[PDB]
Amino acid sequence: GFPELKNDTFLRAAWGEETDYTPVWCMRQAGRYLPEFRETRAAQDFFSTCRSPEACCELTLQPLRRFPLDAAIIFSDILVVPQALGMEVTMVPGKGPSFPEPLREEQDLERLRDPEVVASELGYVFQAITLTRQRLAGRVPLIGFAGAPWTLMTYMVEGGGSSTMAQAKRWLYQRPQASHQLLRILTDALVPYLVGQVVAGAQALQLFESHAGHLGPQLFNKFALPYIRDVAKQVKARLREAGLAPVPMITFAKDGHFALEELAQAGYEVVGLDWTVAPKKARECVGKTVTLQGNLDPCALYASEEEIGQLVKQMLDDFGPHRYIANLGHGLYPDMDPEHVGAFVDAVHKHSRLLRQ
Amino acid sequence: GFPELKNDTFLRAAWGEETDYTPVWCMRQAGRYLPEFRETRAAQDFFSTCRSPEACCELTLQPLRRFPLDAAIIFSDILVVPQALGMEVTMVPGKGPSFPEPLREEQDLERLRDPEVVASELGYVFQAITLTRQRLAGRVPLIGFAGAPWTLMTYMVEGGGSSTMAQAKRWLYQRPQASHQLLRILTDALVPYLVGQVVAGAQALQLFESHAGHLGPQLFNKFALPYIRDVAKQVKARLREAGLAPVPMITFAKDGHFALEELAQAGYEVVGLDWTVAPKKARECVGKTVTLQGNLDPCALYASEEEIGQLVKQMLDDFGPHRYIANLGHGLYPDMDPEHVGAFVDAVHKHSRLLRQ
Repeated sequence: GFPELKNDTFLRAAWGEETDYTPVWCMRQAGRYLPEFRETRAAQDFFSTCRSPEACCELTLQPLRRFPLDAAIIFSDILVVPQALGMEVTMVPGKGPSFPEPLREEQDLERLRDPEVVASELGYVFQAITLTRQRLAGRVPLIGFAGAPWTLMTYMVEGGGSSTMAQAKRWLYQRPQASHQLLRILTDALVPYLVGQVVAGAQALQLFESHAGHLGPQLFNKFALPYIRDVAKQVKARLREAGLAPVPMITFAKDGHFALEELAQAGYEVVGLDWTVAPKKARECVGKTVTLQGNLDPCALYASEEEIGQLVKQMLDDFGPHRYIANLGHGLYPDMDPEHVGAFVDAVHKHSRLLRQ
Repeated sequence: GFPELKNDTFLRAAWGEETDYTPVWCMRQAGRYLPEFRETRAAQDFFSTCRSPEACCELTLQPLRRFPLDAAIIFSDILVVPQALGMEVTMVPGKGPSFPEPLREEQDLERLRDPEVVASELGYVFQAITLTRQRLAGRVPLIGFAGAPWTLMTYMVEGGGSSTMAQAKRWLYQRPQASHQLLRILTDALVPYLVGQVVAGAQALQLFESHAGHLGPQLFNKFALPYIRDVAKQVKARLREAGLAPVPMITFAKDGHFALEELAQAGYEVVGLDWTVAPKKARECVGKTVTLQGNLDPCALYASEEEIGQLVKQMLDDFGPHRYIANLGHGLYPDMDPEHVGAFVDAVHKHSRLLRQ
């Protein structure tokens, strides 16, 4: 019972269909690079201006007021899942995302909630999704999301960011059983969470495996890939059994060049790419079935609007007009110019039409 | 006038020749994972126990006393070059490597020394190399090293580590001219420094492009690759003109999967690989001319000695007995077990012989 979708270009491209132009959106489009974002977020702490449906809806809508983006992504945080699982977060302005008491011993898994009860703990996200879907009034599709099991595990074990994931990877090598146990707990929580996002109104889903690069092919296929496959399989099944139509699912593995081939067979309609993988080579790895997403170096936006136009033109030529959704290789950075983001969006639309006409 | 080399396996493998077994060494073999390393380094600050020839020689020799490594690498720091260029470092125990006053404006380049005078500022490194070469008494070859121009630039602009290199990459996009100027200054300083290391006794050289991954193919070919090529070209030329025999040169580009093909044509005998690139695929990218180096996930050493043996066996099978030097995909970590490092070394020797016999 939601408004009928007016612009569905992003969805058609996601399913592999031909479109009049290439649809585009930006990871972190609702982010600190927007002055209005900082003001709204300054209402209260992170997990308060995030637990408010109206606040998330407003943040989600802000970028769409500045740029004709072909999709909106619900504003939230990947860390909401580990939190709903029972872990305490202490979001500070300096460090940012942080778990003061990380998982380090196998025994630490005992403090986690049964993954079956996580969806009920994340009701505020569902409310924000329904509210945003209503307010968007069918302008463009609404993307729902969550972090992949491995990536969520790294935050839970490391306690935050890391340039090596040494503690998390030590778990994989020294505690393989406990690692699989944690990864399964995360999977069993993500499935009902993602299904709930669609029930609440999400029209597409993206699984963020932001810390894929720290693993090599072998560890990835052993600890990340199985669960990435399981998420898509179980979400699709539960949606069908509930009488709902499955939505297109995207798998983004940052620094996951080595896993592109497996990811194209993981049960996702779209495979997101970071900027280090050449578009043509990515096309080779994935095949001709799946849709590819993104890829411009987010830092490319520091260049002039004219230079951004040329970089976008070159990117579109490599990807080709078929099975492609434009985006950056990673999320927008806090110090980027909103005007340069607009130039990126406008360039994709302009050149994608010229590439067709 | 140095001792004649007894075990030259690493050098023969470096030039592409067949060997009785696969030679092996570890990046950071002289590192905090060794108790004896912490004690020696605790003599004074970083740039004091580093400016002492006897101290560096001792640190270089420590790992060789524990393991039958096929090469030794002089103990030093990649940051010695920017320092010799005129930048002040404030090495603290918490943060580690740091420039309190980083380069941020083009005008900041004016405080740097003429690259022609850098080698004279790095005499202590040359003294340590000669001393180590003498004390090694020809047991195994001595590797000299330096950081690549782009990687050195990131430290100079960022002021230290970074997960995005946003400031350094902003220089590439907004200040392309100043970026090329800085990269050229770094190249003109590295050449005489590396040549001096060989004159002092280095038998091989490795250029560390540790921050290659932050750049995509386009930026890499524009700002990193040209200078990487220039270093090898000019070092070889200066060595020949001085009557010395050029030494085998290694190019290590961490997270540089996208540049393996160009790197194999950059004028280096060896191309070092991080653990995310599958050996067979790396072989495809580089060709059949160059020698490949390393690759085991340093974190693999957290696994049991028996498991490490199996992981090593699998790695050697993928690489094959020809044109290969075993090593890790990156430097050893501070919390790793010296006994596990020994197991890595022993496994390479054992399995490489079985792979031949």
